[PDB]
Amino acid sequence: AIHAVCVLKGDSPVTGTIHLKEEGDMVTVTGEITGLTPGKHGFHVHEFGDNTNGCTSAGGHFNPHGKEHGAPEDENRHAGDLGNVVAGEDGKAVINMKDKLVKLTGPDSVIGRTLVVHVDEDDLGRGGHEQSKITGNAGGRLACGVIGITK
Amino acid sequence: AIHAVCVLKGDSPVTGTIHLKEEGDMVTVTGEITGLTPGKHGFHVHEFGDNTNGCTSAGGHFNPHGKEHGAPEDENRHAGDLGNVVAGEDGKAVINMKDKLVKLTGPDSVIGRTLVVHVDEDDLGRGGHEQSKITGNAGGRLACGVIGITK
Ligand SMILES: [Cu+]
Ligand SMILES: [Cu+]
Ligand SMILES: [Zn+2]
Ligand SMILES: [Zn+2]
Repeated sequence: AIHAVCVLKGDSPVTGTIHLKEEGDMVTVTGEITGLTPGKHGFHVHEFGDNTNGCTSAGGHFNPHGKEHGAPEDENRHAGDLGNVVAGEDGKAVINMKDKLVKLTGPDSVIGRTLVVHVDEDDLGRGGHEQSKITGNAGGRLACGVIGITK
Repeated sequence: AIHAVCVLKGDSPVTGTIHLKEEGDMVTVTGEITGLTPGKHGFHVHEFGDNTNGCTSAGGHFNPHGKEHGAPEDENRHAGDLGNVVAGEDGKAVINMKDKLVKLTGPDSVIGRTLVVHVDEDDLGRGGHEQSKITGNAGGRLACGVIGITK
Protein backbone atom coordinates (compact mmCIF):
# COMPACT_ATOMS: atom_id res chain seq x y z
CA ALA A 1 0.00 0.00 0.00
CA ILE A 2 1.46 3.49 -0.72
CA HIS A 3 1.66 5.84 2.25
CA ALA A 4 1.93 9.62 2.07
CA VAL A 5 1.98 12.52 4.51
CA CYS A 6 1.42 16.27 4.40
CA VAL A 7 2.49 18.87 6.97
CA LEU A 8 0.34 22.02 6.79
CA LYS A 9 1.62 25.52 7.45
CA GLY A 10 0.82 28.99 6.12
CA ASP A 11 0.14 32.66 6.86
CA SER A 12 -1.92 31.90 9.91
CA PRO A 13 -1.59 29.94 13.16
CA VAL A 14 -3.10 26.83 11.55
CA THR A 15 -1.00 23.67 11.62
CA GLY A 16 -1.53 19.95 11.30
CA THR A 17 -0.40 16.68 9.80
CA ILE A 18 -2.42 14.66 7.32
CA HIS A 19 -1.73 11.01 6.53
CA LEU A 20 -2.88 9.30 3.34
CA LYS A 21 -2.74 5.61 2.54
CA GLU A 22 -4.08 3.22 0.02
CA GLU A 23 -6.62 0.93 1.82
CA GLY A 24 -8.64 -1.46 -0.31
CA ASP A 25 -9.69 0.36 -3.50
CA MET A 26 -9.73 3.85 -1.95
CA VAL A 27 -7.39 6.27 -0.19
CA THR A 28 -7.87 6.83 3.55
CA VAL A 29 -7.11 10.34 4.75
CA THR A 30 -6.58 10.97 8.48
CA GLY A 31 -5.16 13.63 10.74
CA GLU A 32 -5.78 16.70 12.86
CA ILE A 33 -5.70 20.42 11.96
CA THR A 34 -5.47 22.96 14.76
CA GLY A 35 -5.79 26.71 15.19
CA LEU A 36 -8.99 27.00 13.14
CA THR A 37 -12.04 29.08 13.85
CA PRO A 38 -14.86 26.73 14.94
CA GLY A 39 -16.97 25.39 12.08
CA LYS A 40 -16.50 24.13 8.55
CA HIS A 41 -13.35 24.89 6.53
CA GLY A 42 -12.81 23.86 2.92
CA PHE A 43 -10.18 21.16 2.37
CA HIS A 44 -8.87 20.12 -1.04
CA VAL A 45 -6.05 18.72 -3.08
CA HIS A 46 -4.63 21.55 -5.20
CA GLU A 47 -2.75 20.90 -8.41
CA PHE A 48 0.79 22.08 -7.68
CA GLY A 49 3.26 21.13 -4.96
CA ASP A 50 4.69 24.62 -5.33
CA ASN A 51 5.38 26.67 -2.20
CA THR A 52 7.29 29.51 -3.89
CA ASN A 53 4.44 31.95 -3.21
CA GLY A 54 2.91 30.65 0.04
CA CYS A 55 -0.24 28.65 -0.53
CA THR A 56 -1.16 30.75 -3.60
CA SER A 57 1.34 28.94 -5.84
CA ALA A 58 -0.47 25.64 -5.19
CA GLY A 59 -2.83 26.69 -7.99
CA GLY A 60 -6.43 25.56 -8.20
CA HIS A 61 -8.16 22.38 -7.22
CA PHE A 62 -6.68 19.27 -8.78
CA ASN A 63 -8.99 18.58 -11.71
CA PRO A 64 -7.55 16.09 -14.18
CA HIS A 65 -11.06 15.16 -15.40
CA GLY A 66 -12.28 18.66 -16.20
CA LYS A 67 -15.27 18.65 -13.86
CA GLU A 68 -16.94 21.43 -11.87
CA HIS A 69 -16.37 21.88 -8.14
CA GLY A 70 -18.65 19.65 -6.07
CA ALA A 71 -19.09 17.62 -2.94
CA PRO A 72 -16.95 14.49 -2.29
CA GLU A 73 -19.96 12.21 -2.88
CA ASP A 74 -20.65 13.72 -6.32
CA GLU A 75 -19.68 12.45 -9.76
CA ASN A 76 -19.28 16.03 -11.00
CA ARG A 77 -16.45 17.04 -8.68
CA HIS A 78 -12.78 17.87 -8.95
CA ALA A 79 -10.56 14.93 -8.08
CA GLY A 80 -9.26 17.14 -5.26
CA ASP A 81 -12.68 17.90 -3.70
CA LEU A 82 -12.60 16.64 -0.11
CA GLY A 83 -15.36 18.92 1.19
CA ASN A 84 -14.95 20.45 4.62
CA VAL A 85 -13.17 19.67 7.81
CA VAL A 86 -15.13 20.59 10.94
CA ALA A 87 -13.25 22.40 13.69
CA GLY A 88 -14.70 22.09 17.14
CA GLU A 89 -15.13 24.93 19.56
CA ASP A 90 -11.48 24.33 20.53
CA GLY A 91 -10.29 25.05 16.99
CA LYS A 92 -9.30 21.48 16.18
CA ALA A 93 -10.61 19.42 13.27
CA VAL A 94 -10.02 15.70 12.82
CA ILE A 95 -10.12 13.93 9.50
CA ASN A 96 -11.02 10.37 8.83
CA MET A 97 -12.35 9.78 5.37
CA LYS A 98 -12.09 7.33 2.48
CA ASP A 99 -12.10 8.72 -1.04
CA LYS A 100 -12.36 7.05 -4.41
CA LEU A 101 -10.99 9.82 -6.62
CA VAL A 102 -7.85 10.68 -4.58
CA LYS A 103 -5.07 8.38 -5.83
CA LEU A 104 -1.50 7.75 -4.66
CA THR A 105 -0.38 6.14 -7.91
CA GLY A 106 -1.24 6.31 -11.58
CA PRO A 107 -2.15 9.30 -13.75
CA ASP A 108 -4.29 10.91 -11.02
CA SER A 109 -1.72 10.52 -8.26
CA VAL A 110 -1.64 13.36 -5.73
CA ILE A 111 1.95 12.64 -4.69
CA GLY A 112 3.79 15.93 -5.07
CA ARG A 113 0.58 17.96 -5.09
CA THR A 114 -0.76 20.11 -2.19
CA LEU A 115 -3.40 19.95 0.51
CA VAL A 116 -4.98 23.30 1.43
CA VAL A 117 -7.26 24.21 4.33
CA HIS A 118 -9.33 27.34 3.78
CA VAL A 119 -10.58 30.39 5.67
CA ASP A 120 -14.23 29.70 4.86
CA GLU A 121 -16.66 26.83 4.34
CA ASP A 122 -16.73 25.03 1.01
CA ASP A 123 -20.33 25.42 -0.28
CA LEU A 124 -19.95 22.22 -2.33
CA GLY A 125 -20.83 24.00 -5.54
CA ARG A 126 -24.32 24.90 -4.23
CA GLY A 127 -23.88 28.30 -2.63
CA GLY A 128 -25.06 30.43 -5.52
CA HIS A 129 -21.82 32.47 -5.84
CA GLU A 130 -19.66 32.92 -8.90
CA GLN A 131 -16.85 30.94 -7.22
CA SER A 132 -19.17 28.13 -6.00
CA LYS A 133 -18.61 25.88 -9.04
CA ILE A 134 -14.86 26.80 -9.08
CA THR A 135 -13.68 26.65 -5.47
CA GLY A 136 -16.81 26.23 -3.36
CA ASN A 137 -16.31 29.87 -2.42
CA ALA A 138 -13.99 28.72 0.37
CA GLY A 139 -11.96 31.94 0.46
CA GLY A 140 -8.31 32.25 1.31
CA ARG A 141 -5.77 29.67 2.32
CA LEU A 142 -4.85 29.25 5.96
CA ALA A 143 -2.25 26.52 5.55
CA CYS A 144 -0.97 24.05 3.00
CA GLY A 145 1.71 21.43 2.43
CA VAL A 146 3.18 19.29 -0.28
CA ILE A 147 2.06 15.64 -0.26
CA GLY A 148 5.10 13.44 0.19
CA ILE A 149 5.95 9.75 0.21
CA THR A 150 6.48 8.23 3.63
CA LYS A 151 7.08 4.84 5.18
CA ALA B 1 8.39 17.61 -19.99
CA ILE B 2 7.59 17.24 -16.24
CA HIS B 3 8.51 20.22 -14.06
CA ALA B 4 9.01 20.13 -10.30
CA VAL B 5 10.09 22.54 -7.59
CA CYS B 6 11.39 22.35 -4.03
CA VAL B 7 11.45 25.10 -1.40
CA LEU B 8 14.13 24.50 1.24
CA LYS B 9 13.78 25.44 4.88
CA GLY B 10 15.02 24.00 8.18
CA ASP B 11 16.59 24.61 11.59
CA SER B 12 19.03 27.15 10.27
CA PRO B 13 18.96 30.38 8.25
CA VAL B 14 19.42 28.46 4.98
CA THR B 15 16.75 28.95 2.33
CA GLY B 16 16.41 28.49 -1.40
CA THR B 17 14.33 27.24 -4.29
CA ILE B 18 15.32 24.38 -6.55
CA HIS B 19 13.72 23.72 -9.93
CA LEU B 20 13.80 20.35 -11.67
CA LYS B 21 12.72 19.56 -15.21
CA GLU B 22 12.98 16.80 -17.69
CA GLU B 23 15.29 17.99 -20.54
CA GLY B 24 16.27 15.47 -23.18
CA ASP B 25 17.01 12.14 -21.44
CA MET B 26 18.11 13.68 -18.13
CA VAL B 27 16.74 15.92 -15.38
CA THR B 28 18.08 19.47 -15.12
CA VAL B 29 18.35 20.83 -11.59
CA THR B 30 18.75 24.59 -11.07
CA GLY B 31 18.43 27.13 -8.30
CA GLU B 32 20.10 29.09 -5.54
CA ILE B 33 20.62 28.26 -1.84
CA THR B 34 21.52 31.07 0.55
CA GLY B 35 22.71 31.45 4.12
CA LEU B 36 25.40 28.76 3.86
CA THR B 37 28.91 28.83 5.22
CA PRO B 38 31.33 29.28 2.29
CA GLY B 39 32.48 26.03 0.69
CA LYS B 40 31.03 22.66 -0.25
CA HIS B 41 27.77 21.36 1.24
CA GLY B 42 26.29 17.94 0.54
CA PHE B 43 23.09 17.95 -1.53
CA HIS B 44 20.93 14.88 -2.10
CA VAL B 45 17.51 13.47 -2.78
CA HIS B 46 16.32 11.73 0.39
CA GLU B 47 13.73 8.98 0.31
CA PHE B 48 10.74 10.45 2.15
CA GLY B 49 8.74 13.63 1.59
CA ASP B 50 8.04 13.60 5.31
CA ASN B 51 8.46 16.82 7.29
CA THR B 52 6.88 15.60 10.55
CA ASN B 53 10.26 15.68 12.31
CA GLY B 54 12.12 18.52 10.56
CA CYS B 55 14.59 17.28 7.99
CA THR B 56 15.29 14.10 10.01
CA SER B 57 12.05 12.43 8.87
CA ALA B 58 13.21 12.65 5.24
CA GLY B 59 15.11 9.42 5.93
CA GLY B 60 18.27 8.44 4.10
CA HIS B 61 19.45 9.01 0.59
CA PHE B 62 17.06 7.78 -2.07
CA ASN B 63 18.51 4.41 -3.07
CA PRO B 64 16.10 2.29 -5.08
CA HIS B 65 19.01 0.34 -6.64
CA GLY B 66 20.76 -0.67 -3.43
CA LYS B 67 24.08 0.98 -4.18
CA GLU B 68 26.68 2.60 -1.91
CA HIS B 69 27.00 6.37 -1.55
CA GLY B 70 29.13 7.89 -4.30
CA ALA B 71 29.76 10.84 -6.54
CA PRO B 72 27.19 11.90 -9.20
CA GLU B 73 29.46 10.66 -12.01
CA ASP B 74 29.73 7.17 -10.50
CA GLU B 75 27.83 4.00 -11.36
CA ASN B 76 27.95 2.90 -7.71
CA ARG B 77 25.94 5.78 -6.26
CA HIS B 78 22.56 6.30 -4.68
CA ALA B 79 19.99 7.60 -7.15
CA GLY B 80 19.79 10.65 -4.86
CA ASP B 81 23.54 11.46 -4.91
CA LEU B 82 23.94 14.97 -6.32
CA GLY B 83 27.32 15.67 -4.72
CA ASN B 84 27.96 19.12 -3.33
CA VAL B 85 26.75 22.61 -3.89
CA VAL B 86 29.46 25.27 -3.56
CA ALA B 87 28.62 28.36 -1.54
CA GLY B 88 30.64 31.42 -2.33
CA GLU B 89 32.16 33.72 0.23
CA ASP B 90 28.74 35.44 0.35
CA GLY B 91 27.03 32.24 1.48
CA LYS B 92 25.16 31.62 -1.77
CA ALA B 93 25.38 28.48 -3.89
CA VAL B 94 23.93 28.14 -7.39
CA ILE B 95 22.97 24.86 -8.96
CA ASN B 96 22.94 23.99 -12.58
CA MET B 97 23.37 20.32 -13.25
CA LYS B 98 22.00 17.54 -15.45
CA ASP B 99 21.59 14.10 -13.91
CA LYS B 100 20.79 10.74 -15.41
CA LEU B 101 19.61 8.89 -12.30
CA VAL B 102 17.22 11.56 -10.92
CA LYS B 103 13.81 10.91 -12.54
CA LEU B 104 10.51 12.80 -12.48
CA THR B 105 8.43 9.86 -13.65
CA GLY B 106 8.53 6.08 -13.46
CA PRO B 107 9.60 3.79 -10.62
CA ASP B 108 12.54 6.02 -9.64
CA SER B 109 10.57 9.26 -9.62
CA VAL B 110 11.62 11.77 -6.98
CA ILE B 111 8.25 13.55 -6.99
CA GLY B 112 7.10 13.59 -3.38
CA ARG B 113 10.60 12.91 -2.06
CA THR B 114 12.93 15.47 -0.38
CA LEU B 115 15.98 17.55 -1.23
CA VAL B 116 18.38 18.14 1.67
CA VAL B 117 21.35 20.50 1.94
CA HIS B 118 23.88 19.55 4.61
CA VAL B 119 26.11 21.15 7.23
CA ASP B 120 29.29 19.58 5.85
CA GLU B 121 30.89 18.54 2.57
CA ASP B 122 29.89 15.25 0.98
CA ASP B 123 33.15 13.23 0.68
CA LEU B 124 31.68 11.29 -2.26
CA GLY B 125 32.24 7.98 -0.53
CA ARG B 126 36.04 8.52 -0.44
CA GLY B 127 36.67 10.21 2.90
CA GLY B 128 37.65 7.15 4.89
CA HIS B 129 34.93 7.54 7.56
CA GLU B 130 32.32 5.01 8.60
CA GLN B 131 29.57 7.24 7.16
CA SER B 132 31.44 7.91 3.87
CA LYS B 133 29.80 5.05 1.96
CA ILE B 134 26.41 5.81 3.62
CA THR B 135 25.99 9.58 3.53
CA GLY B 136 29.33 10.98 2.36
CA ASN B 137 29.81 12.03 5.98
CA ALA B 138 27.93 15.24 5.18
CA GLY B 139 26.69 15.79 8.74
CA GLY B 140 23.44 17.39 9.75
CA ARG B 141 20.67 18.90 7.70
CA LEU B 142 20.46 22.65 7.28
CA ALA B 143 17.31 22.77 5.17
CA CYS B 144 15.03 20.54 3.16
CA GLY B 145 11.80 20.52 1.18
CA VAL B 146 9.38 18.17 -0.47
CA ILE B 147 9.69 17.92 -4.27
CA GLY B 148 6.41 18.99 -5.82
CA ILE B 149 4.82 19.16 -9.25
CA THR B 150 4.69 22.60 -10.80
CA LYS B 151 3.72 24.22 -14.08
CU1 LIG C 1 -8.69 24.30 -1.64
CU1 LIG D 1 21.51 14.36 2.05
ZN1 LIG E 1 -12.96 21.81 -6.25
ZN1 LIG F 1 24.11 8.94 -1.01
